[PDB]
Amino acid sequence: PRAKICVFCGSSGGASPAHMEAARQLGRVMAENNIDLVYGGGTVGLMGEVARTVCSINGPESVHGIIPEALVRYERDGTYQTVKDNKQVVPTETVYGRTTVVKDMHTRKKMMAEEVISGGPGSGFIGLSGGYGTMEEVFEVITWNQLGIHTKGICLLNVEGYWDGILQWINMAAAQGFVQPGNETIVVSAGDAEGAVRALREYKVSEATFKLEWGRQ
Amino acid sequence: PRAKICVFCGSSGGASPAHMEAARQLGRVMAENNIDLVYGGGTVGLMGEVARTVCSINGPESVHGIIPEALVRYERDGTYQTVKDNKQVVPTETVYGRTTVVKDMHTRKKMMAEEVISGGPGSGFIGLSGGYGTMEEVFEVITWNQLGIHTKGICLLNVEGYWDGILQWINMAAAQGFVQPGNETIVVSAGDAEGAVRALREYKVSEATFKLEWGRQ
Ligand SMILES: O=P(O)(O)OC[C@H]1O[C@@H](O)[C@H](O)[C@@H]1O
Ligand SMILES: O=P(O)(O)OC[C@H]1O[C@@H](O)[C@H](O)[C@@H]1O
Repeated sequence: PRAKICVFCGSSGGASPAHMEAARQLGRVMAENNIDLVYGGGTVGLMGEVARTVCSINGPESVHGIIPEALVRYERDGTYQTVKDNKQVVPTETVYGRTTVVKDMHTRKKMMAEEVISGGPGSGFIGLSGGYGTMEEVFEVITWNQLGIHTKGICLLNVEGYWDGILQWINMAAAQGFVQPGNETIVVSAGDAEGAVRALREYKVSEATFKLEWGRQ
Repeated sequence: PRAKICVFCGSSGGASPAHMEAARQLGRVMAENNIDLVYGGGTVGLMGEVARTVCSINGPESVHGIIPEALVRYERDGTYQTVKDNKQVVPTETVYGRTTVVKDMHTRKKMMAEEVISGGPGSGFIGLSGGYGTMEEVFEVITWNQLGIHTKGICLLNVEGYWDGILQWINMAAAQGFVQPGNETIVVSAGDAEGAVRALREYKVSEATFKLEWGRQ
């Protein structure tokens, strides 16, 4: 079973080019380690960038985008050149990998989650630069890890201190005890693609609990 | 139709007592303005505190907690003294208001959301101090406002700069353009209960879009 990484990132490119560049780099690194890509479909923004790179290196089979019905096209144009049997028009499979269309956002998130959880070793979630959506997804899979629904790691790829505020809040929450001891390590951060992939590889859920309650066992 | 406020906050009390005190104050303020409370049920932490206060001032009818089946008790003890017809044991209704038990977390969030959306004027969501759950909920209803699923405001109640990191990240995201112009005002913040309630009252979704595209219309 190959390793799969779900990369939550923005639908927009971002002001500083370092975000797009980070998308490209993460793409290359994931592609070299034979890591298959799970992302929320589309051809725009950091998502489309990572998809484009990973697919460009390891072919369509290495990328699986999952798009809600509402974001589906019904005409062929530009980056959307591959048609489904139900006449749905979807991102060009040879450039952005395979694309599965689902009815709802809920089943979408659930499906990406599933595809990551069932993935091989080193599987996990990476949070690249994005807005409210990517954040919501990140904290969602965080909550799911917290509920013992999965055992995969979650790593924020910090481009020029973009996630600094969030790490800061995590610190504040662990300090005030709202994030219980042992849960602070659910999320890690990295400054580069290799760091993020390594983070997902070396992650073990029971690590923090081991540290906190082994001298206590 | 009365005004309903959903207050997302931690299941733990927090280190600094200012959090608990803030729960109490928000409770009092909401109760005085005849604002009915929607919260995720339970008797523990800031949630239980706000519930306890609001209910103590305006009776059980003013508080509606919504609890997943998994957090339900089946024996009577302490703060859980009221039994349902299906023998489920639930928070004492006279102290923590009414409690509706639902099967799943999804339908739970959906239901709280529904109860807020259908509420009167001044209805909205308040994010008091909490961990990964409250954050996930906040960014969730943010995403929903962003998707035009509701028109209610979202306000973070900032106790001693607890939400500072998050506001900071929002600033960074709006700066890098990941939070599109006009969406930065989806979430506001306040230093006190009155400020939060006033924020929810005076909120209008179309405010920012009005500002950005009226000289452009
Ligand atoms: O930049 P944001 O809005 O945070 O994320 C954009 C994408 O992130 C996905 O989850 C959404 O369903 C949307 O397609
Ligand atoms: O302190 P956190 O974990 O963020 O929030 C605790 C509560 O927040 C609710 O949404 C949960 O379902 C949980 O009952």
